[PDB]
Amino acid sequence: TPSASGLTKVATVSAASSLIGEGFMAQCDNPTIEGDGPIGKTLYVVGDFADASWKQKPHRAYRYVGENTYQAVVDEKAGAFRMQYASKDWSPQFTADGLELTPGKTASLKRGGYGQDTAVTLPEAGQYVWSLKFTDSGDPEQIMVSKCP
Repeated sequence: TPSASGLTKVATVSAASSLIGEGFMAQCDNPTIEGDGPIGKTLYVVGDFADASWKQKPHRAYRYVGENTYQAVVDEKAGAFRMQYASKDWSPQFTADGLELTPGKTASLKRGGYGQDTAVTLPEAGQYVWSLKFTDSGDPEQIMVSKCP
């Protein structure tokens, strides 16, 4: 349990008069501070099924989660869609061999830019957030993704 000792007002950096605020946290987006994530590393995801747009915005091409975790918001079509993750300099990629990811399911983090595509059954179009934690020594690796309406 988080409990509540004596915290109510949030500390503001430098200065920012905030009289009104929107429930941004309700969009399923946790605070991503500078942590121990993969620095100097960019991730590229390409979807192919109904659209095949292969779009990857730079502003969200690589988000650092302050907790040895990686996050990247992606927008794809609805109803059976396959996607793959890979870098430009043949760096650590993602390959879901016979994984078949589902809304709110964890995916196996493998390697190789020529494996099996991950198909997700989502009858609703939109962008989902991929949250995954990576090991420090380079042994264990798990991925998790869910859809937020």
